[PDB]
Amino acid sequence: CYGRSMATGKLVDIGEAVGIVAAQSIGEPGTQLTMRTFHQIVGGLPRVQELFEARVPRNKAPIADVAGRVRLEESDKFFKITIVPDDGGEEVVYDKLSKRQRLRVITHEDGTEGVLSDGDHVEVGDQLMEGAADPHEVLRVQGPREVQIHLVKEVQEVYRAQGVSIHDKHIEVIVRQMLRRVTIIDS
Amino acid sequence: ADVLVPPQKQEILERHEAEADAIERKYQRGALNHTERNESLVKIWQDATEEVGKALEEFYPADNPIITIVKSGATGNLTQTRTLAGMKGLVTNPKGEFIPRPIKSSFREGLTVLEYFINTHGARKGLADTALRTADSGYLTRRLVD
Amino acid sequence: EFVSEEAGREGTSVVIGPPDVPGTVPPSETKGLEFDAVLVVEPERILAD
Amino acid sequence: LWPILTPEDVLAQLYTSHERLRAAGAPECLWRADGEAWTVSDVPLLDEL
Amino acid sequence: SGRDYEDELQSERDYVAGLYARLDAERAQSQRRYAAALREHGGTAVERDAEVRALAKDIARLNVADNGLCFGRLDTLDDARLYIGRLGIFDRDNDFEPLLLDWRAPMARPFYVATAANPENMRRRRQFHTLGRKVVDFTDEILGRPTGAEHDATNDAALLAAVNAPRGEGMRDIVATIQAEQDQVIRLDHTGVLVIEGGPGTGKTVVALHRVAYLLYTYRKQMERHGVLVVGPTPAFLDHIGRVLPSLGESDAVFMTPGDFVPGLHVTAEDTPEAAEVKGSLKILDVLKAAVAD
Repeated sequence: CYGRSMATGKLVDIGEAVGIVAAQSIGEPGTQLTMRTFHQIVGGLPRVQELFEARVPRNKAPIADVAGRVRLEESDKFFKITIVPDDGGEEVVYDKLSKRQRLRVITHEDGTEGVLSDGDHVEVGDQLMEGAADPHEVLRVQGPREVQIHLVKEVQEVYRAQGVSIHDKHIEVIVRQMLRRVTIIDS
Repeated sequence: ADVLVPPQKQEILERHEAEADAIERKYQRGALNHTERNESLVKIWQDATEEVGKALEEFYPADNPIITIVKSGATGNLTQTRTLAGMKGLVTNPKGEFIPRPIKSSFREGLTVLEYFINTHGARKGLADTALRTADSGYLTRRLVD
Repeated sequence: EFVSEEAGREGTSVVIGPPDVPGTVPPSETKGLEFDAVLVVEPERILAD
Repeated sequence: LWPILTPEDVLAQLYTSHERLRAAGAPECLWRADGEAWTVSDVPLLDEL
Repeated sequence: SGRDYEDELQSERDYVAGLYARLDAERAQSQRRYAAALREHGGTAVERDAEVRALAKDIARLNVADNGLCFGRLDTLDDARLYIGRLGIFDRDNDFEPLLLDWRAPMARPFYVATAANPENMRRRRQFHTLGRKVVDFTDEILGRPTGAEHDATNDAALLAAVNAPRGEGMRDIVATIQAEQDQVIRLDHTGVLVIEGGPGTGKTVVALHRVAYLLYTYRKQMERHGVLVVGPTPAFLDHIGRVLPSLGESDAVFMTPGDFVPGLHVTAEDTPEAAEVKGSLKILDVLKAAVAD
């Protein structure tokens, strides 16, 4: 499941500590990322720490709970969105969306660049606003495996925007630990 | 002799100085804010820096040592070459804001006294904050290891 | 009749009267507004409350 | 002997009982059956409490 | 509602659409430069951080101005057209002719302080009512003796044009007297407590809102963070104010009826007049304290 060692170019040997190697690989280029303000949303290390700590994003964006069609009820300085599920279930409403964040841009084949509009088919776990989705929302909506995929995606996006070349497998080694435990409901 | 200066520099600088004078006229006319004047001047001088960079890159012979080291991928980058023989460009004040008036001199020509003084700010900022950058990186690495 | 006439007109209009009379609002409900046409019901009644 | 109070508690107990009404020095005009049936005159009293 | 008004509105809509096209072009350029600075900046870490932060501030500035970009237009006595908005927009191609003026610029000052009896060289002030990027409508105020032509959404222009009276024993312009009184109310220097009282039909509400706009522009440093509290007798009146309220800059207004004062509580019921009288007077404070002491 780990695959080959990047250093040797062959299947990783039994007993080799991939965890410490992944931690060092991620941390070593850390100084190349944009840092927090020392003058005392910019990306880089401040967001990486945000992703690995599973904190609620400051620039949070809501995500679609159900797949369906969007009915948009814009207000003077706020947005309201309703999703009519294609399954015929209960309509889902987001009610206090700000206009400081701009509405999601789609980039689908139906054009080259465009924003969410009435009648657009929105999938499960699809974001409605520009920003960052809350990983806990992804967990309750899309599930654990999709949360791990999302976390790896976001971290590697942050690194790619900064011109760093960490292989995804180290990020996956780290993220596997973030979702290693279950809370028990009934004994 | 190898540090070539592109002949187009002065024409570009005069054009952008005319643009800056136009903005000065508009500001003195009450049509523009102080902060917005700073914004516009910063953007114009960024355009000037890009123009001078292109002129320098097209003027240098392919086999000149200074451009040879950069283009060979041995070390350095075109930004350092533009700073060396083009113009230093805009520099930040202690608050991190760009100072609207750029350093039009290059290190080949040698900066004037005030250009050098305003240059020292970002230099000391970089010298001072490096330990904090290293500490943040080390902290993240430590948590990942743990 | 007033309601029907004010439909073809231009502007905004209202009927002011006691709550007991259908399709009317008390004067206090218009305390700060202005209208083009107003139809007032039973002045001798709303004047007494 | 000294309970923690909320404005609604104070006004409800004051309006609902004649004894607390007389103790506070208010007239019988203020008594009403339902304490927490607020009216536009109660809002500033609630704010002051 | 008429085809002429629709055509003028369409012209203004086209101009606003061009403004938004320029906005989007600038935002795209800024985003491209931001990505380039993140990925391939050859300077020191401090210089890269400074440039990236500058571009991020620029992008945020563009985003916050996306909604309601344009406030209105000023038509000068010399026919010059000035557009007032959330951002300044200039043509580098024509020596920076302002297509849009930042509302805080001195040249945009008349949009807030100008009056129909002491105009700042302006002929007309037009306000755009907008939702998102589209202009839902516009309203004209004429800084003189209007002829009742342009649509104002308040009918003051037509009603003033419909004035009728003889010259009188001493000749009086009549209209100019109304303009002078409304101006002397609006341009008052006293920033403390002001009381405006007039018989019905004098348009006291719009005059008061003009006074509020003048105050909030003149002293924007001292008030913009604190906002405005607009108190009205009924929710419908507060909707009316929301319709006619002029530009407040970056400031904001909170609308309340006297029954809405307590946060989280809404009240409409009225007491008997005797209970209302006793509860309204400050001598209730003696009762309340006693009620606590008991």
